[PDB]
Amino acid sequence: AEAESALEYAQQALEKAQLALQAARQALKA
Amino acid sequence: AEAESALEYAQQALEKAQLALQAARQALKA
Amino acid sequence: AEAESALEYAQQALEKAQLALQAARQALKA
Amino acid sequence: AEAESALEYAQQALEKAQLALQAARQALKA
Ligand SMILES: c12c3c4c5c1c1c6c7c2c2c8c3c3c9c4c4c%10c5c5c1c1c6c6c%11c7c2c2c7c8c3c3c8c9c4c4c9c%10c5c5c1c1c6c6c%11c2c2c7c3c3c8c4c4c9c5c1c1c6c2c3c41
Ligand SMILES: c12c3c4c5c1c1c6c7c2c2c8c3c3c9c4c4c%10c5c5c1c1c6c6c%11c7c2c2c7c8c3c3c8c9c4c4c9c%10c5c5c1c1c6c6c%11c2c2c7c3c3c8c4c4c9c5c1c1c6c2c3c41
Repeated sequence: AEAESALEYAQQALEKAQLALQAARQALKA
Repeated sequence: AEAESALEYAQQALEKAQLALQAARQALKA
Repeated sequence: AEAESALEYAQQALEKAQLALQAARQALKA
Repeated sequence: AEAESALEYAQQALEKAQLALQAARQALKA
């Protein structure tokens, strides 16, 4: 239901934040 | 540049995760 | 219970990520 | 420097949020 869908979406959103964060960390190392 | 865009995206992704989490939180107490 | 505690912790963790992200975004602007 | 430390902390915070979210996800299906 809504709660489950919300947590799945949240996890997906966090995954996207993480991959963008990794790109940014690499960019700073240069 | 890429680093700035990445952090902006990450912040937006986290905002999305937070609002879904708040929905889930309310659903639980419901 | 555990689910509620988990979501509260998760929200707190995300809040901490967000404030660190804001510091980083400011640092890049300089 | 500060920017690097901030992103490292943010990434660690998000990791923590994700593991709590996975616990919550399991609790729901339970
Ligand atoms: C990567 C960079 C590049 C690649 C990496 C991919 C992902 C992530 C990073 C990273 C940033 C990079 C670069 C940059 C390119 C490039 C590519 C690569 C892909 C990848 C995807 C993601 C992912 C995020 C990640 C951030 C992160 C930002 C970084 C930037 C730029 C920039 C730009 C490109 C471009 C493409 C495109 C891909 C697309 C993916 C996603 C998302 C999004 C993330 C963001 C965003 C930032 C931002 C932009 C664009 C842009 C968009 C788009 C795609 C999107 C999308 C997103 C963002 C866009 C935009
Ligand atoms: C701020 C910076 C500074 C202030 C801002 C505060 C918060 C956040 C940022 C930011 C980064 C900054 C600077 C830096 C100082 C400074 C201060 C300020 C405080 C604040 C707290 C948070 C918060 C995070 C934020 C990040 C972010 C990093 C940034 C860095 C350094 C650096 C450093 C200092 C120092 C203090 C200290 C405070 C403490 C808070 C938290 C957390 C943590 C966040 C992280 C971490 C990064 C990292 C370190 C330390 C360190 C620690 C500690 C405190 C901690 C803590 C954390 C991290 C430590 C560490």
